[PDB]
Amino acid sequence: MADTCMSRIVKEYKVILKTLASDDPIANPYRGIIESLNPIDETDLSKWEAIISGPSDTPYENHQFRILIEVPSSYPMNPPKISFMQNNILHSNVKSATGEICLNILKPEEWTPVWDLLHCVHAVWRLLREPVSDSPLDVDIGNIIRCGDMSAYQGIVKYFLAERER
Amino acid sequence: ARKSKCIIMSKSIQGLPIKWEEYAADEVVLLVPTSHTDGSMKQAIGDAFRKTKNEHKIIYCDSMDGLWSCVRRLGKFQCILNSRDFTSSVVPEDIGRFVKFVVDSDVEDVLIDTLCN
Repeated sequence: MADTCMSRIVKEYKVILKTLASDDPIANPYRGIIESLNPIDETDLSKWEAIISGPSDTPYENHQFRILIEVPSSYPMNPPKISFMQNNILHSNVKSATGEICLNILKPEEWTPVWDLLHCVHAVWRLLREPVSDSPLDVDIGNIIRCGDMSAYQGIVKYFLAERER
Repeated sequence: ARKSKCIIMSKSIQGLPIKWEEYAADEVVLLVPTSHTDGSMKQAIGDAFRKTKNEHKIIYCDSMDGLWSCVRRLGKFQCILNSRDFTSSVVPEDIGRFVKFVVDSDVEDVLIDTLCN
C-alpha cells in the first residue's frame, strides 16, 4: 504494498481535482467527456466512481453513464477493474446485466503502469464511439452491428436510454 | 394490467384499424422491417406516439437478422407478427428462449384481440 499504491493514487487524486476544475480546453481535455471522477468514500481510496457523457454522433448522445472503478492493492502494476452499473447501457462490448466492460488496454498483455484513471475512463468513453468487432459481451447487440443494420442499432440503444429515464 | 409487446410492422399489421394513441403509453415496441416495407410507416401511426413523446418505441430495421436480434435483446412478453407478408407462397427457433407468447396470425380478429387485450 500500500506504500506505493497510496502515494500514486493520491498524486492522481490531485491531478483529477486540478484537471476537472478548469473549463479551459487546454488544461482540461475532458470537457463534456468525463463529467466527474471521485472516490466513493473519501476515507477508502480503493473505490472510485465516475460520470461520463456519451460521445457525439452516437446513440449514447445527451445521456450520462456512471462507471465503477475498483483499484487493487497491486496498482499501478495491475490495471483497475472498470464496469458500468447494472442495466445502464446496451453496448456490444458490455455485458449489460453485470456491467462488465471488455477493454483491451486493461489486459495483462497490454497494461502499462504509466496509464492512469483519467486515461482509463477516457478509454471507456472512447469505446462508445468506437465499438470493437472482435468478440462481444453482448453477442445480440453484437450481431446487429456485424449485419450493418445501423437503424436497428441506432434505435434500440435510443429506446434503451430513453426508457431508462421514465 | 396488460402485457409487454414486440410488434413487427409489415404492410398487413400497419393496415389493422387500431387506434394507436391508446397503446402508445404502454410497454410496446414497434420493429419496422424496411426490407419488407416500401416506404416509411403510415404517418398517423408515427404521429400517435409523438403526441405522447413515445416515438422512441418505433424502431426501424434494415435487415431481418437485425430485427430478430432486437426481438431477443428486447425480450418482451408477447411477439405479434404475420409471416404471410414475408413468404411468396419464418421466425427463428431461438425466439421461444427470449419471448413468452408468440401470436403469428393471418386473421384480423386475432391480431386485434392480442394488441388490444
